[PDB]
Amino acid sequence: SMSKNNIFNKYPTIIHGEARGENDEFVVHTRYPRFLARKSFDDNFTGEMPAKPVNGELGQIGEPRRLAYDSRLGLWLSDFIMLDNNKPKNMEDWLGQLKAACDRIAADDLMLNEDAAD
Amino acid sequence: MSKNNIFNKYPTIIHGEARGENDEFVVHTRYPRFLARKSFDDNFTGEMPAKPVNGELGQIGEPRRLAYDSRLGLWLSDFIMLDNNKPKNMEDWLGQLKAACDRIAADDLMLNEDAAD
Ligand SMILES: [Mg+2]
Repeated sequence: SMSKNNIFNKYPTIIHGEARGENDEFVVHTRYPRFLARKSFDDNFTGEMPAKPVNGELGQIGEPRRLAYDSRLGLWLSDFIMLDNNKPKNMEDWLGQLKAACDRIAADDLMLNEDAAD
Repeated sequence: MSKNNIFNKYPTIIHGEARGENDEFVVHTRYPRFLARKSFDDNFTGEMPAKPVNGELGQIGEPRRLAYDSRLGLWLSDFIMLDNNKPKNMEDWLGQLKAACDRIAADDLMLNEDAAD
């Protein structure tokens, strides 16, 4: 929806979520491609800002195979729900845009602890 | 329908924050599903209310937009409904939205308590 999308654009691009009773966290991406995702951490996760820029990978996990994002730094993005109803005209470009957004989300998450420290 | 079920995989109430904003956010993953902005009055205390949260829905600003006033300093605004269907009955839709907003406001009040305990 163009109307709905215009309302989405009045939101910050990356929203970090939490829920009572949950150790997993959450995310909302309000710019195209829009989605809601579960943000989870590996046991070894540090939360530290990395020297290199975030370069994750999109892939399939589990049985049945489901789309997941591996930040390669302990952060995972899962259970994606797309908030745009249009189907992407080109899939390869959609995967690239989704992966780039996930990399942005992971780096933004790493900024959370630093901000709290300062 | 199929997107609604993946919504069923999530907790009912999700509390959000964004870098650079003082306003907070909420995602309601049960019907009626939406994303909203959670804002606070200057004098908001966050101390648990003696009586149950009983907010009201109404219209604010010019042009008039739907907003929820918890009556305890918490506001929900800029509602983006995540269900595509239009409700058959509007006043029952408003009642369900209001009930979800009261639950969201009480859950937000519980956040501080949780951090203390
Ligand atoms: Mg497995």
